[PDB]
Amino acid sequence: QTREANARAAVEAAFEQRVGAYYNLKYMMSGDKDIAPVNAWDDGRFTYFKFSANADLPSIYFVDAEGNESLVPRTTVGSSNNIIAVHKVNPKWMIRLGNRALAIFNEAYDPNGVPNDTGTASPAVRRVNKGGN
Amino acid sequence: QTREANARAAVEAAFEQRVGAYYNLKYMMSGDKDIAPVNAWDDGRFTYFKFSANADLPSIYFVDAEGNESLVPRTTVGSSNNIIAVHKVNPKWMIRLGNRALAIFNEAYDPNGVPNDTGTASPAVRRVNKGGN
Amino acid sequence: DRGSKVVGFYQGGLRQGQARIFVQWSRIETPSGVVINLDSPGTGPLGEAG
Amino acid sequence: LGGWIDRHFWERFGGAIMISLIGDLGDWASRQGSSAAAEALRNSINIPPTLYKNQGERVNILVARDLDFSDVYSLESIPTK
Amino acid sequence: SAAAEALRNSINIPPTLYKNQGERVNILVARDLDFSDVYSLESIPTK
Amino acid sequence: LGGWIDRHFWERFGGAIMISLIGDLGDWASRQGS
Amino acid sequence: CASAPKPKQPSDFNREPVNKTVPVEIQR
Amino acid sequence: CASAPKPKQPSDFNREPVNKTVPVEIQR
Amino acid sequence: CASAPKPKQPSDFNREPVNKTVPVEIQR
Repeated sequence: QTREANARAAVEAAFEQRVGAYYNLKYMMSGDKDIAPVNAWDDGRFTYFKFSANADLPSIYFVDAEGNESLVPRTTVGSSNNIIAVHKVNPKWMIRLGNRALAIFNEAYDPNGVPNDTGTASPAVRRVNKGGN
Repeated sequence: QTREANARAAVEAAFEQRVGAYYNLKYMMSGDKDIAPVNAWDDGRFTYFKFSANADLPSIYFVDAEGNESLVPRTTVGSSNNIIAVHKVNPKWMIRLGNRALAIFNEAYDPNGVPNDTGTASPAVRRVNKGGN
Repeated sequence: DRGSKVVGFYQGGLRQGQARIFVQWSRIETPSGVVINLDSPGTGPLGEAG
Repeated sequence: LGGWIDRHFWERFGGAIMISLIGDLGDWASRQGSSAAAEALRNSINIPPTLYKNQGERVNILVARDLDFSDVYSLESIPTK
Repeated sequence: SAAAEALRNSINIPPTLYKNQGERVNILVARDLDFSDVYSLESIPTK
Repeated sequence: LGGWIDRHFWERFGGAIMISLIGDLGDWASRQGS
Repeated sequence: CASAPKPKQPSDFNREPVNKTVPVEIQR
Repeated sequence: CASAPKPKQPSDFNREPVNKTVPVEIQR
Repeated sequence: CASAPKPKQPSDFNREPVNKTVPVEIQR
C-alpha cells in the first residue's frame, strides 16, 4: 500500500511532462469552408482539430482508400473544449455537420509512425498486467 | 511443490533463449500496397508479418494450390503488437481489408520443413503426459 | 496433434430454400490419448456457418 | 451486419411459372387438333431471404455497457533517460 | 382439380444435401478448452 | 428522427406483377395457335 | 430503381492550407 | 442464375519483394 | 435429369515412384 501511492503520484506528473514529440502542420482543406477548424495538426499518435469558440463541434470521420467513410473514436480535450482529438493518423479526414461537409487531406502522412511500446499515451508511462493470475 | 517451480523457471528460460534457427526473406507481394506489411518472414514453423505503427491490422488468409482461401489460427506478438504470426508456412498468402486485397508469394517454399518432435513452438522444451493412466 | 480424430453429428434435415446443414462437433482425440469434450459448430472452408 | 443478398427468386416462383406455362401449352396443343399454380405458390412464396457477407469487410462494435479494467492494469512512471 | 390435389401433397419434400468426402471443413471452438490436467512443460538441457 | 425512406415497392408487388403478366402472356400464346 | 442517397461529397477544386498560423497548443 | 459476388482478386502485376530492409527482431 | 457430382478422379499419366529416398524409420 505504501508503494502504490508513490506510483500514482509519479504518474500524475509524467503525463503532464509531455515533451519530445514531433508536430506536423502540413494540412490541406477543401469543401464547405465555414466549418473549417482554425488549426489542425498531429503528434504521430493523435490528430488534433481546433475549432473556434463560435463554431459547432462537428462530427469527424475516418476515410479509407476507396473513399468509404468510417467511424473513429474521438475525445474532446483542451481548456475550453475547443480541441477535438482522434485516435489515429490518416491521409484523408472527412468533417461533416448537418448537411455541409468539409474534407481534410494530410500531405505528409507517414506510414512508419512511432511504435507504441509503452502501451499508453506517453513514452514515459508503462502499463503492467497487475491481474497476474 | 519445489519441482514444478524449478521446471517452470527452466521452461521460461528455454523459451526466451530462442537460438538455433534459420530465417527466410524470399517474399514478394502483389496488388494493394496500402495494406503493405513492412516486413515478412518465416522461421520454418511460423510465418510473421510486421506492420508499421500507423496501419490497421488486416485479416490473414491461407491459399491452397487451387486458389480458394481458408482460415488459419493467428496470434499477435511483439512489444507493440505490430507482428501477426500464423501457424503455417505456405507458398501463397492473401491479405484482405474491406475491398482491398493483397497477395503475398512465399517464393522460397520448403515442402520438407523442420519436423516438430518437441511438441512445442521451440525445440528446447518437451511436452510430457501428466495424466498418466 | 495433427491427425487427431473428431466425431460430430447432425439432425433434422433441411427446410426448403436452405443450402447448408448445421453440424455439432462432440469430441476430439489426440493419438496420445487426450480426450476433451468441445461443443462447437461446424463451418465451411471459410468459417461460414453450417 | 449486411451485404449482398439472395432472394431465392427462382425456387420461390418456379412452381407457379412452370405449372402455368405447361398447362397453357397443353391447352394450346389440345385446341390445335383441328388452381395448381396457386397451390404451388402458396407453399413456395414465403422462403426467407439469405444473407452472404464477404469476408474481410470492416465492421464496428458499439460498446453497449461500460467496461472496467481496475482489476487488470496499473500505471507506473519510467525513469528519465 | 386433380393436378392441384396431387401437387398439394407432392410439394413439401425437403431438399437433400450431398457433400463430397475429403472436403476441407473448419471448426470454430465455442467454449474454452482447459489442458492444465493432461500436460506439463519441462526444459530439455542443451547437449 | 426521419430521413429518406425505402418503401420496398418491387419486393412487395413484383410477385403479383410477374405472375399476372406471365399468365396473360401464356394465354395469348395459346390463343395464337391458329 | 432507387437506393438510399449518399451524403454530399465536398468539392476537390479549392484546396488551401488549414493552419494560417502556428497553434498556441504547440507552445508557439 | 445470380450468386454471391467473389471478393476482389488482387492484381498480379505489381510484384515486388516485401522486405525493403532486413527486419529487426532477427537481431539483424 | 441430374445426380450427385462425383469427386475428381486423379489422372493416370505422370505416374512416378513415391519413395525418392529410403525412409529413415525403416532403420535403413
